[PDB]
Amino acid sequence: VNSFSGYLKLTDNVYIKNADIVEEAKKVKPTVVVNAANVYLKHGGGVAGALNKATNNAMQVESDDYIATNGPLKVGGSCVLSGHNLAKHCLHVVGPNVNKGEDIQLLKSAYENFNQHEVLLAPLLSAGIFGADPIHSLRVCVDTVRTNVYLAVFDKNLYDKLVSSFL
Ligand SMILES: Cc1ccc([C@H](CC(=O)O)NC(=O)c2ncnc3[nH]ccc23)cc1
Repeated sequence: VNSFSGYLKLTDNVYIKNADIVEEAKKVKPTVVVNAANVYLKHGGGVAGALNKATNNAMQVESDDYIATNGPLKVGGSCVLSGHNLAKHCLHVVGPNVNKGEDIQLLKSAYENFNQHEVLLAPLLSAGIFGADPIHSLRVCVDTVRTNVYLAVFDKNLYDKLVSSFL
C-alpha cells in the first residue's frame, strides 16, 4: 500500500492520473520523482522547468555541479540526484527529443531506467516539448517498465485521449 490517490489502473504496475506532477510531488513526497531531463540538465522549460521552479532553482544549482564533475548524460540515460522539497530523490531521465532529430528507439532505453526503482512518480517521456506522440510513449512505458509507475499527465484533454485509446 502506498500514498498515491485517484489513479486509473492501466496494468498490473502502471497507474495514470490527470495531475500537475509538481503538485502531486508536493502532496505525496514520493521516494522518486522522474524529471524529463536533457543531457545538460538545463531545466529551462517543460516538466523540468516546472520541477526546478518548484525547488526555487536548487535543482538547477545541484545539476550544474553534477555536469561540471561528470559531463553530460547520454540520450536514453539517467542520473539520481536530490528530490529537494518534492521527493527523496529525483531520477533525471533523458528521453529523445524529436524536435532535435533524436532516435525515437532510444525511448525504450530511457524507460528502462525506471526499472532500477521500485516505485516512481513520472511524466510520459519524450512527450510535450520533446515532440514524441504521447500515445506511443505510454505504449513503450507499459511494455518496458516492470516496477510500479504512477504517471501524471498535466493536460486533461491529453489524459482523456490516452485513457480512451489505451489498448
Ligand atoms: C519531455 C516532457 C515534457 C513535458 C511533459 C508534460 C506533458 C503533459 O503531461 O501534459 N508536461 C508537464 O508535466 C508540465 N509541463 C510544463 N509545465 C508544467 N507544470 C507542471 C507540470 C508541467 C512530458 C514530457
